[PDB]
Amino acid sequence: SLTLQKRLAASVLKCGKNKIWMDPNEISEISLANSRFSIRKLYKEGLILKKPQKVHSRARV
Amino acid sequence: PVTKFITINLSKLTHKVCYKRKAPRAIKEIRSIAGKLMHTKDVRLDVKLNKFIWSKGVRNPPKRVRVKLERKRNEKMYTIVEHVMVDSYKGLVNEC
Amino acid sequence: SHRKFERPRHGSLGFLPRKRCKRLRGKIRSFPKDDKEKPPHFTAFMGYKAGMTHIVREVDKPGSKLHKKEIVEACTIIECAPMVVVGIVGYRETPKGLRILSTVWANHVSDEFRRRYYKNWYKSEKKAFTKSLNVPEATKNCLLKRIEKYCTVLRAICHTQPSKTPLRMKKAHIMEVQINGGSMKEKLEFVKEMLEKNLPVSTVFNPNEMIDVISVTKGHGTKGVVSRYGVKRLPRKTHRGLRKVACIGAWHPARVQFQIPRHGQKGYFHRTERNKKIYRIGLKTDKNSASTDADITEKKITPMGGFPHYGVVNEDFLLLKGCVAGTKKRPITLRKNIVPQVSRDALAQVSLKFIDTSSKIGHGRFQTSEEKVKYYGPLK
RNA sequence: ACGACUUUUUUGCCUCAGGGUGCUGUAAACAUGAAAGUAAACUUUACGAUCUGUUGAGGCUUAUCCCUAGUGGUAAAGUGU
RNA sequence: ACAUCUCCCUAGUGCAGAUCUUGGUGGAAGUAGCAACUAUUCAAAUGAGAACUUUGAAGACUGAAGUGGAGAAGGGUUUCUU
RNA sequence: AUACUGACGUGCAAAUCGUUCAUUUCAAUCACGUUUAGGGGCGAAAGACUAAUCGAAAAGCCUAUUAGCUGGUUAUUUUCGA
RNA sequence: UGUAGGAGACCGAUAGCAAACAAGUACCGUGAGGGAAAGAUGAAAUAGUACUCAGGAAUGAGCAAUUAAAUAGUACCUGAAA
Repeated sequence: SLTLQKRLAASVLKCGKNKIWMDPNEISEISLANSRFSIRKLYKEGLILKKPQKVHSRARV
Repeated sequence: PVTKFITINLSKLTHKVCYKRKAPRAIKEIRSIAGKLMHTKDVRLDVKLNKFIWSKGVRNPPKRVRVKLERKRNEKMYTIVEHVMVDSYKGLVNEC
Repeated sequence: SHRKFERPRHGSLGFLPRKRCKRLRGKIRSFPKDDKEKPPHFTAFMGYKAGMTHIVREVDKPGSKLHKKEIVEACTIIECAPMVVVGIVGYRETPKGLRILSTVWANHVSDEFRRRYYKNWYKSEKKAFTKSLNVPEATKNCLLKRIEKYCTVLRAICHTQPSKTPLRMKKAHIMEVQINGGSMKEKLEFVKEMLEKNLPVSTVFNPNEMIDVISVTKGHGTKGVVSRYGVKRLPRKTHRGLRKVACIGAWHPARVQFQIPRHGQKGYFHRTERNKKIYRIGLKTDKNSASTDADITEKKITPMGGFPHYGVVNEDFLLLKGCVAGTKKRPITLRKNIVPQVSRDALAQVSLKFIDTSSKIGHGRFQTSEEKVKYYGPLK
């Protein structure tokens, strides 16, 4: 189902597929999205978020 | 319908199997015990419990889990296993 | 042509086919022969294996290199709850072998006996035995009289009391014990007198006696030929494995000769061990059953922490020299020696000096918990 | 190997827990303790491998260890004669 | 659509086999076998039906000499949406 | 491509896999373009190689080549018969 | 040989032109080249399976229905043997 939207989300953010957070609820509202413009709206709302980097520290070094 | 609190010694049950299947077996064994005990063919294993069992990773599941079993109805009947965090296992027994 | 060098064949032929035993319980193949002059008496006794311990024994034997000193020897422990006799059997000799004439029973039999004649005691209505048991004493006497008149061998039906043990099962072990001794009338008298009462080991054996032991061996399932028969391994380079025999027979005759060993069942075999000396016959009531003249400490036979997979001996027990077939929790059948034994061993008197009761779970440091607590002192 | 066999089905049995027995080797935690020295105050304050004390401790011990009428459990009721 | 034994002309005319040819089909048999490449689990959605569709949560691996980006030859619409 | 005469050997492959091993600034390796063609080419030479085909490639024809040799060589009854 | 006629004591779909069919086609080969398989409902589909019921769907059944005939149902003539 959400394939397309996830691929577009990667492009919109400038970020790897592995880092995209799609809210597990309100999936229908995401499913209706069908354009880069729609992804921008969802991102504005809060329904797609970029995950942080998997944290890594030079401290110990 | 009834509510129980048990402690399952996962270490005894899991004893036989290889590292590769160890954590899977601990999850599988939870499903098995809870169904067998509570008399349902349907056991929902909460994500919190799943997280706790897998927390120390595939080589060694935690030795003991305190699980909470919940009889629910709406075939019809089922049960959910929910996890209880604990300071120490010592001195805890079965309860209802 | 002939093989280049010669060795004995691997493994005895004399136990082939090496298939599984029919029954968990042992069976006497043959009894001692009936010397007329001796009084009536039992020839066999049923027991459970509890484990092994070691013992320390002083040696009389002269002209030996070992001579005077005490020696340390392995020994087995066989718990023996007192047997209960329930029936009398009379056999008669025919050219086509022994045929049973009749059997006479006691006036009661306990639940532990009864359970054996069912598979599903819980599910059953427990209706076995009750109406035969009723029938009046004249009837019993008539059958006894018929037995008395014609029968040539009399055997007694005995059973174990598994509730007087720590073992899981409650279906008793029933086993027949032949009586050897005097006249048929005396033999019959002795069994009648015994009948519904309980029979302890001390009535059947004596200190220092030589005994035959019949037991089913430890199981292993199906094992490879090397393990099962002792065959030397093939060299490493070998293409289709190494742990297997390299020929199973010549071209002629054009069949696999049976004598070549092949893979298969190992263990769960019937075995008769001969000539094991009994070092001590315990007494249930005594607190000092494992004590000696050298030790003088109050203690029971059950070792520290209990026997592995058998726990706590609580009845009477036999401390037997050496080892005897089969596993922990297994029934063992004791049998009298076929011929009375005339060896310098068989005369000998074993004044045992020390019996270990330390742990057999890990390497024991103490003979009792009381010793352990004393050794350390105050703990949390 | 699968069958098969051995068992038990409420004075049982499973289940945890306590005790027993061992196995490992002395947990975390805290100390205006010890510690090679080091540095910086107008004796006191910093860092510190490691060590000692509370500490024969802590952890584990039937899954094919032992004991316990200690806890809570103990369904299906099918099928053949 | 078929005969012709009334007589007789005529022939690519009669098969068990050629490791024959061609087409079909068994026993072997529900068997050999479905083994490389560290390894998955829980919950939700969709649906008649989900171990291997989708989503979340974990746990993992590849580990910049990469299953990452680009490109060449060859392929050729394999692309995308529905 | 040395050794394991290891895995596989009705293969994962009509030469694959694992481990071991030889090779690395030169008589070095690769790409692409280009040159030489069948009693011919090419060969730091094994009769090697020339598209899974080599002590004479592949394709079609002369050609249904030819074979004192092998296999096969089809209804009945009746008569004489080596 | 190309094309047009006319023929037959010729073949009858494993035959006869390789080819009765969308055949020098599909397919294979780097290439020269190699190179197939596969005809038949019924008088009439301007008779090609209506309708109900059980099915998620395929399908099935019917007291329902085209036909002279559907055990002629698009694998459609007949329908042998293994």
